Amino acid sequence: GVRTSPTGEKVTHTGQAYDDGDYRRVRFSDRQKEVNENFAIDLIAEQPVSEVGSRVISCDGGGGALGHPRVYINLDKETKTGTCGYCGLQFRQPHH
Amino acid sequence: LGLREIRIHLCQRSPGSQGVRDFIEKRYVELKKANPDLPILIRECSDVQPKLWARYAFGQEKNVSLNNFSADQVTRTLENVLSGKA
Amino acid sequence: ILAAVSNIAQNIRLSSGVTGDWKVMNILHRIASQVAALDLGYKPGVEAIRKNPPKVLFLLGADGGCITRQDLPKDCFIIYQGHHGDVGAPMADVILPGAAYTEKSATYVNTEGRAQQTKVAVTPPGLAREDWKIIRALSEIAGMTLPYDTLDQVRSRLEEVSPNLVRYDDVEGANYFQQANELSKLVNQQLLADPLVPPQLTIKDFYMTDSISRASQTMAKCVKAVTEGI
Amino acid sequence: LHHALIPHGKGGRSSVSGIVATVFGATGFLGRYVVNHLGRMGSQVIVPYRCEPYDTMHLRPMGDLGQIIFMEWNGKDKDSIRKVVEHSNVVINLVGREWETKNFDFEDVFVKIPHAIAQVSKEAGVEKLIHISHLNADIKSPSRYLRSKAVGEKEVRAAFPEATIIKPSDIFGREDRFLNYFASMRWFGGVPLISLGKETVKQPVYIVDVSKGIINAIKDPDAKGKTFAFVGPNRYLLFDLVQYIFAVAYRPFLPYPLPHFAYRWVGRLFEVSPFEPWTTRDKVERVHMSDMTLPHLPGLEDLGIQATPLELKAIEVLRRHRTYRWLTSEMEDVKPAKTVNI
Amino acid sequence: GTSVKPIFSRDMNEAKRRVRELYRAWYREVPNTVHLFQLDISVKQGRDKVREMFMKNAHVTDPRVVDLLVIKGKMELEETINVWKQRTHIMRFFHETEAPRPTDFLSKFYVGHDP
Amino acid sequence: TRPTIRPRNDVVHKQLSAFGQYVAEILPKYVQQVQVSCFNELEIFIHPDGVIPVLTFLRDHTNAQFKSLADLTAVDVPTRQNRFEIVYNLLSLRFNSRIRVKTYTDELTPIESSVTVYKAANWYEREIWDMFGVFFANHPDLRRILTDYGFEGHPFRKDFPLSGYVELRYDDEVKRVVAEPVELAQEFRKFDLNSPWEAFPAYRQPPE
Amino acid sequence: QLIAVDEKLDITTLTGVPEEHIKTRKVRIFVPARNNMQSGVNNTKKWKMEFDTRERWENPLMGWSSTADPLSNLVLTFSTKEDAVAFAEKNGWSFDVEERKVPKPKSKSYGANFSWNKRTRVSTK
Ligand SMILES: NC(=O)C1=CN([C@@H]2O[C@H](COP(=O)(O)OP(=O)(O)OC[C@H]3O[C@@H](n4cnc5c(N)ncnc54)[C@H](OP(=O)(O)O)[C@@H]3O)[C@@H](O)[C@H]2O)C=CC1
Ligand SMILES: [Zn+2]
Repeated sequence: GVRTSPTGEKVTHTGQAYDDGDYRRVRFSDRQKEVNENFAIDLIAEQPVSEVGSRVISCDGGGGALGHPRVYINLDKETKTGTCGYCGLQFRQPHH
Repeated sequence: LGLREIRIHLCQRSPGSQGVRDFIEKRYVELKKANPDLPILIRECSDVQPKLWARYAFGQEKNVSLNNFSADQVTRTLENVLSGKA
Repeated sequence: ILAAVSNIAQNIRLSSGVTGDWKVMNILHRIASQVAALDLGYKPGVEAIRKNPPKVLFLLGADGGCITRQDLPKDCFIIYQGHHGDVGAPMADVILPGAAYTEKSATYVNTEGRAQQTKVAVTPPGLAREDWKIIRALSEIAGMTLPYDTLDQVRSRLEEVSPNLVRYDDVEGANYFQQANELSKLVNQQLLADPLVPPQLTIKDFYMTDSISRASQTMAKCVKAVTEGI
Repeated sequence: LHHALIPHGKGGRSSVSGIVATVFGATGFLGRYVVNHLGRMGSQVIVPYRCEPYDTMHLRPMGDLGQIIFMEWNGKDKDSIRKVVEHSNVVINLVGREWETKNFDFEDVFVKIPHAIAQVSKEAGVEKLIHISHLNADIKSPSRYLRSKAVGEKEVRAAFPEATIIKPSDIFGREDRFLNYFASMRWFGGVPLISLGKETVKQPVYIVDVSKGIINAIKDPDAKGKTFAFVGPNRYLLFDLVQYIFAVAYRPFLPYPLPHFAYRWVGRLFEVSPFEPWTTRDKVERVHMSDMTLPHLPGLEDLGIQATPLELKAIEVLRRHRTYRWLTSEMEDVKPAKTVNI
Repeated sequence: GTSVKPIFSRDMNEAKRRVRELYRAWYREVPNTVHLFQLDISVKQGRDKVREMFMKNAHVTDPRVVDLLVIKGKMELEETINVWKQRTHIMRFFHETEAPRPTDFLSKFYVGHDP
Repeated sequence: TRPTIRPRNDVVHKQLSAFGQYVAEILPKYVQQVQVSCFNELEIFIHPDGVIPVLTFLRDHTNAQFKSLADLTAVDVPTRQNRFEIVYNLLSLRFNSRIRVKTYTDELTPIESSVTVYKAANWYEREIWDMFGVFFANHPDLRRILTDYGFEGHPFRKDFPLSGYVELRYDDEVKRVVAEPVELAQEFRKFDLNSPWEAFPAYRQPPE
Repeated sequence: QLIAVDEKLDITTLTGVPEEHIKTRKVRIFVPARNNMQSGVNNTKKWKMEFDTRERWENPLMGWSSTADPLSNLVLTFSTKEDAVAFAEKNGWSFDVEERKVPKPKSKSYGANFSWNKRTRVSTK
């Protein structure tokens, strides 16, 4: 989800845009600013939380050797989901 | 024109400062009683030399070597500097 | 209070005798620049400014708010030289940007009296300059130029004023306790019937103390955490 | 100071000087030197060009990565002028042409374009504007070139009150049309000089001096609304100047006097060419006119520049015009010409 | 004593005579260099440059260092005579593209962060 | 120990040790030390004054006849009084062997040129003169070989900076390639890689 | 065949270093302190010579860190303090030397954790 600053310049996923008082805008005159519109922070929020009937789950990112190093995520906390430190996938336990 | 500060740099264990040390351990207090508002900064020295610094109006400054001076010579030098001399 | 503590130390010394080189009396400072300023002959406190209000005021990183414009006459030319915009900056007529402790090779004296030197890690932002260089440039502009041009030369002058400021790890000193004790007995100011309460009552008063601390978001987070647990 | 434009570094190629300059007419004789001097410091240079981009490639190596930015523009379209000066704090104007084309006249390049540049710069908030006029610019001058120069000077001053106006005189250099122009007349056998060139006094200035003066005027804080006159250190009669020029190039000097009307007719004949003319009637008028003396205006010495005399830089221009036999002659071999000073 | 080994000279007199012969050679060679490389400088300028280059090392008192400097000067002269150097290498001695770096305190204070 | 460890040859070790015995015995005046490494390489450390004798012996003696000069280089160790360590690698085709002779010098002491012993040294010594600044006495033509004409300094010294002091660019005003003080768009990033735990206890030094 | 030179050794004229990088530079000779994030002490064995930090600015393009100091990455390694001092003296550099710091020997005792009357007894183990 890319937005536009009041200057009229696209704001990157890092949230940077040249100020109205910044001369460096001239490098985009008659040219374009390269902005990627697939914001990873927005794309990972759309992933549903996974409910698993175990206290400890394992995540390798999917794909086996094509993912990330295999890690183990604990699910004792009930007020918060278990997040993978590599992939951003969320895991929890059946509740309520 | 007038005296603003006096600085005595004495070398703590050097023999050449012995007399100066004597002054500090005998006749400094009386001097500070005679001059309640005169800064007299007693500072530590290197292995080099004992000296006495006198500062006057508008940042004029002159020094006197106190090497091997006896306590009487040191107090005479302070009397000369405090008076309108040297 | 200083007279009373010196009297206690005198009683200890004249009762137990001269145990050797023990130096019972101690003063615990909390300001990094206080001991060096005292060594250079500065007058501690701001009593002189209140006694004789000046027309030109040099605020060399002074942000304690001890002197405000109500304490000074009108058309007073206040000059601030520092690195943070804080208590002392908006009241200034001219602001001179200086370097912080991480941006200069500068000397600070310990509460022990030990002199140490910092090193340049980064360079001052924008047009900020080293403080002694600012003062030297100002002296040259005014025509009353100072006799030193490099850092080694200003440190030679510093040695001239107080030689202990160039010995960068030596803490050895000479004890002159009896002279100061004798001199403290002349005046006899009476104590005040007010309990001794430190300004640092709890942990929440510790995080923000100087201009750098007040400008830090981490210290603000720490204060917000210690005021309410959550 | 929009801190991205605070100086940083040692004033080298990779350093930042806080200068963002739009150099109109940067593809000319003076423009290449101005751009080179700007890029040496580490300045952000905007080059507006209308020619083929090939003709700008000699400006590529003059700055660090991203420091020189080329954009197209039209002299008659103010939108392009606005587009190229939006983010600049300095606008240098060097647009000019020694001859009139079918699309642009002297008033178009010396009055209309400078006025449009100044007006757009004032509207866009440009702080510093440097404008280049001629030392001999007069409203009642016999040449259209200088009348247009004077009118443009007035109009630029009206549109941009704080503009710095620089009036040089007969810049000489490797790519000039002053030393090369006189040297190239050897191809006609004789050198036509009106009144044998004894009634005309010239004070030519070096190109590097002009470029350094422009740079110093950019960096000078008190040169806002001042007008400067960049002249050389010596004044010579046209005859002595051309004699010295031919002596440096080791070519036989055969000067003859030509009447003003006939040599004007020759200029009219040469004007007809659809390419860069070899000479024109306006060039005729400007060549046979004495350089003005303006003792009330500041010069190069006010900007810290010491003018370079012709005798130390003539060899670097006129060695190309020598034959093989004289190609290795030294600079100390020409015995400089006579100067009528004071 | 320091027990040091010579290169060519035993004392400063031999080193000085070697310096003098090298200076003679450079002084003789300068006009030929100006003509061959088609330099725009004068012969007097080139001889001033040679003199300045020699005088930069006037403070050396070690005969060994003086001998090594003379050896390096002979290599430079050999490169110049054989036209192994180009015009750029000869003209690098004059620093015509470097703006004058100021020396006084105020100019350094005004320009940058370093002395 | 079998698969992933380099096998040891003790026959060559004993042969090289015996030849070090032989060389050290024949030339006591110059040979200062003889070493044999655990991968069967023989080193002889000699006084500099013996560069020409020892080498000649190793070339001309019937039992040695090291008739090939493989390489001649220098190493800079700034912590030593004699800064530069000169290394000669010789090859004997008759006995199919290799030997190393090392000597030392500093910035001001010259070393006898070995071009008379080995014609191959002519360029090698020049490189040592070019890169390290070691002067070689009695060289037929000693000059720079690898650096640019008029280049000041000797880059292979440890105190010489990686990027040097000057850089070249073409200037249009003077119409030539000129040299200016070096400036970098991006500074070389220095990495502190050494681990705070020692790896090899066999090389531990006295505790100072 | 010796000449017996007297004065101090100085090779500044033979190094090709510009004057501004000799007379204005200040080197530090020191033993680097142990990184407190680790307990190993292998990096506290040798002496080091480094130079004073100079200005670093940011590139107008891409925002990288640009420098103009050629000696900003030069660190030299020495066995003893006097070796580094001699190197600096013969190279014409002004130096500051910091004397080596070593952790003083400490008296440790496991039994002190369980003292009968001293304050040393530990609350938890
Ligand atoms: N004798 C001298 O040289 C001195 C010069 N004068 C003034 O100095 C200025 C620059 O001098 P100089 O460099 O020698 O002149 P040049 O002819 O060499 O170049 C002038 C610049 O102006 C541009 N230009 C010319 N005509 C037009 C146009 N109709 N529309 C848009 N741009 C145009 C040219 O671009 P392009 O190449 O693409 O056509 C060119 O880049 C001029 O204003 C001149 O009048 C001041 C005193 C004398
Ligand atoms: Zn994962």
